[PDB]
Amino acid sequence: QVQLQESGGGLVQPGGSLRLSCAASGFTFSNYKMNWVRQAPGKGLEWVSDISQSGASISYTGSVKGRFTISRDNAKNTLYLQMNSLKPEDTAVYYCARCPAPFTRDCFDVTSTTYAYRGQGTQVTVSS
Amino acid sequence: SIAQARKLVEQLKMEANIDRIKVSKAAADLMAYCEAHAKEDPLLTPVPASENPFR
Amino acid sequence: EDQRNEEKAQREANKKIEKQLQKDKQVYRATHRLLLLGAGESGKNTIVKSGIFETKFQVDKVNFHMFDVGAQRDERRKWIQCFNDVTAIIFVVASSTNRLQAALKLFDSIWNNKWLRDTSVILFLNKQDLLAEKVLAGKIEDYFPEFARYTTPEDATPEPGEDPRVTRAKYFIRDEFLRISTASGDGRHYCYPHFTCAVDTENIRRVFNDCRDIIQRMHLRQYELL
Amino acid sequence: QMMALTFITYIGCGLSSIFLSVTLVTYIAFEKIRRDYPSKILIQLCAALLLLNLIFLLDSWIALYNTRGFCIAVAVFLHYFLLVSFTWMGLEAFHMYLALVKVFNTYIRKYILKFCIVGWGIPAVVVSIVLTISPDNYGIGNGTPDDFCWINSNVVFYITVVGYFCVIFLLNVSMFIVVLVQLCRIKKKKQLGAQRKTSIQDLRSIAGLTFLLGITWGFAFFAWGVNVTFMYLFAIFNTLQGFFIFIFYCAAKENVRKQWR
Amino acid sequence: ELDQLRQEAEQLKNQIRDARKACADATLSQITNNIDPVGRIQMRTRRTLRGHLAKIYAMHWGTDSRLLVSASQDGKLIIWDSYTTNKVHAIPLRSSWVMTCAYAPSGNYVACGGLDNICSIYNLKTREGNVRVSRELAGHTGYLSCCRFLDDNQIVTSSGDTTCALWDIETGQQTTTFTGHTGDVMSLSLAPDTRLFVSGACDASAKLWDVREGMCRQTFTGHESDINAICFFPNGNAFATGSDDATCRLFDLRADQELMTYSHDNIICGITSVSFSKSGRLLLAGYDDFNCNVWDALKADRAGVLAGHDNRVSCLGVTDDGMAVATGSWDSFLKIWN
Ligand SMILES: C[C@]12CC[C@H](O)CC1=CC[C@@H]1[C@@H]2CC[C@]2(C)C(=O)CC[C@@H]12
Repeated sequence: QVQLQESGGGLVQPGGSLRLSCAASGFTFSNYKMNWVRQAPGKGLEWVSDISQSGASISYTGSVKGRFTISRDNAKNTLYLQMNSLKPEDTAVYYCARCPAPFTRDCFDVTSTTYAYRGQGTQVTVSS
Repeated sequence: SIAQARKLVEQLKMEANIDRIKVSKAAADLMAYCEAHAKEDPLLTPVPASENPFR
Repeated sequence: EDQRNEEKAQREANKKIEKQLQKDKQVYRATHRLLLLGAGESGKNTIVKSGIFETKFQVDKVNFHMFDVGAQRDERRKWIQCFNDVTAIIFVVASSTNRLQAALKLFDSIWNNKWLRDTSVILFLNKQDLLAEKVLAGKIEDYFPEFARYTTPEDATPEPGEDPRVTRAKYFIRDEFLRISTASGDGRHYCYPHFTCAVDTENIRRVFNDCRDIIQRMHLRQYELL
Repeated sequence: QMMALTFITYIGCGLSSIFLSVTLVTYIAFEKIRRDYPSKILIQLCAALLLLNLIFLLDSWIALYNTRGFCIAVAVFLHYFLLVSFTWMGLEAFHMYLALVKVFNTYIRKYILKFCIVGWGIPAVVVSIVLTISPDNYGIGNGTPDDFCWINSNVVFYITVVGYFCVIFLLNVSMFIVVLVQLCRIKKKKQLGAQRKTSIQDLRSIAGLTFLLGITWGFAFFAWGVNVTFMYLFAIFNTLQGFFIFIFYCAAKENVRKQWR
Repeated sequence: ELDQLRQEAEQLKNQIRDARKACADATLSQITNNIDPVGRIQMRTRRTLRGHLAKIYAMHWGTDSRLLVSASQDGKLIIWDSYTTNKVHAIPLRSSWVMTCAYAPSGNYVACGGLDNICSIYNLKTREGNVRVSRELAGHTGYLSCCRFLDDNQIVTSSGDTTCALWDIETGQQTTTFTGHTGDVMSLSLAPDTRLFVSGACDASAKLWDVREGMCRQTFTGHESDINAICFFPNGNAFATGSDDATCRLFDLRADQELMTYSHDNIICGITSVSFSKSGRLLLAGYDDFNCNVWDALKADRAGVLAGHDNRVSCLGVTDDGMAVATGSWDSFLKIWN
């Protein structure tokens, strides 16, 4: 079965660094484009960043464009998000999402609630 | 929510209670069914145009 | 004999059904169905003009069917494939969480879909007055860091002329959509962006003109001219 | 020289007949490539051009002048096939108009059937009428040798083959200009910058359109009025018109080549 | 406490995994390693039905294996007589977005549903002689992806609201509701005895229910993407699923496990339709590359190709007697192969 497990991320002082690691099982990692999404308290799922198969098509949302970086290890079947300069307003539950279809430049409904191919997510809180 | 969690866990135990026969036995049963009915499979064995309704 | 009798009856029934079917084909050909899609409920799709909603409207004696999705779940992965044969997808975006980023992601997914690769998109940018009010008042800048480096294009033609800052913001959003549109696909389908203030009746004329251009391009592609 | 003209015409007609037969068998054998109206109109035009070229070759090669009836029949068939080819070029232009100028409400029942009726009936009516006035309008005693079955009245030649072609050519040129204007408008869109850079596909399609609409027949006007080079250009570019139709609408298309493999 | 429940569920999933692993002793390929191959059979397009205007989403064979029904997005429902390539009962639909159609076992009724979230039941035979909407069922909040007639008086439908429903046509009310799917249900298949039915949804899972009370006896998770189509083995002890990850899989009941997967390296398009032959030796799968692959279900080696379409197939079916296979397509053409 498709299983995505996210790890890393707790209490971090503003301006600190964090690393989120998503371990995937039940599918061929290299065939799918990966996504990082987040849900702020009482705000709903929002798209943060995505990376295509074997990288080379990285893209981020504007708010985290200069700070967050996303990478993937197909051999290790892992997805990584490095957050080098945290700010208070990005306190949220972060989810590792796998787009629905393999070998596709488009992928749908990662931010939609009750999405099947999404992890449980980790709380990341930034406060004094 | 929590209700979904308990419903899922209940379904999981109920699914875990059932019993399964060996995979080899099911494979043999499928093979036996395929062999027994192989004669009456028009797609398997080309049928002459005499009794083919789609001549 | 029974067999020739029932064959004759079946043949005449088939002829009657063929007549009715060609009569229905005549109606079906001249309809030009459209799919009215919106990023969210905040977008004013209704004023642009269960399960599915139908709207019939005639422009210059040309029929148009607009289908608005109603009682459906937020996961549009499956049912959107039912709309690969529509004339156009009217994508309405409120230019006023970051809803603009969600609209951009949805537009990218629609544009890059395998079954919608031949479907053209008529992009409408609503909330022009709201965008102007927000720009004049002291959230767009922080959401899009590249907006600082952006400059108003030469062919801005700012007819309202409300401010040289509102035009810059609205054209930045239009260019944000056009980047995806131009980069992803060429020679298969086209994106037509328009600015709408939600207080104008010229939207149906713009849709009519865009549909005319879409069908012209489709016919031109038959000769490989395009 | 006149002698060279005969050789060029024979070579062009042979090549056009061969490659038009190739195009016809390709477009008839594979139904997957003749779904749209332009493909069916192309099939009809290719058939008309193949028949015209074959009958022209037969008339030029054969030398019959002791048989009045056979000469009249050959001349009538040549005239009819020429008129059918002109009418099918005009019908291609009309379809172009119904697809690009008038874009909406263009559906009519039995579109290809009605086009075929017009294209193979109007020339038939014209040839039947000119036969009705007199069957000697087709006997003997364009004509390459002195003795060659063709129209000899010199009056119906202008009305039925020049004026008819003049109207067809006016329609074809007007629609060609319309298509070029719309194409240039599309090329100058400039959505974000340097839009629609010129590539080899666009000029190939333009040349295919030129040969499909029969614009190359315009060289007749200069060739008849004289301009020996223009005469050679006319003969060269209209004798092997079917050859270029095959090149631009059978070999150039990727789907047809895929069907070949 | 939520974390404790998640840990409990994870432990139960692990335990089920070990039970399945202990159950498996030898693969089905090892069992059918000495079986004679089919022999690279070929089937030609016996007939072509060309009455639809828009793409064909679904078709269903009749019980007599002579009449079939097809639904197309031009709002049309046509009952073809395939023997004489004739057509009868061109039923116009209220909503033109039909995505499924079913034929009653008795041959008296026809079902169709779509984006309107409603299943329409049409009476084929009437005193007036004109097909009319016998009843309209609207208990679904999502689009109807599939529907199957149980016994000409009950119908099982699956919708885009992640639910299946067993109805009573007489009273027009939901009798039972089957829930447990995350993603919207894409397909369902009735067991030959009409005591159970399998359902495949947008998640990788497929669930087996029993219509008497509907409590989701078993769940199978082998795929990696949305399960588009599902079909049930003739003996009733197995079923086959096709997903968007360009693979077909053969699960079996009473073992709760995979048996064999059908895939090829040069296949990168999802499965849209799956069906079995009369004896179950052949598995016919419709693809997005406009082709239909016929697999030897016992060896997972491609035995035939049915490349007669121009667009994706989206539906296919095999007759009750197994004489012919009908494939629809998005090019508005139906093809009968034999
Ligand atoms: C080109 C054309 C007319 C068009 C035919 O396709 C080929 C033909 C060969 C002989 C030409 C004639 C045009 C008129 C000519 C040129 C004369 O008056 C002398 C020989 C004649």
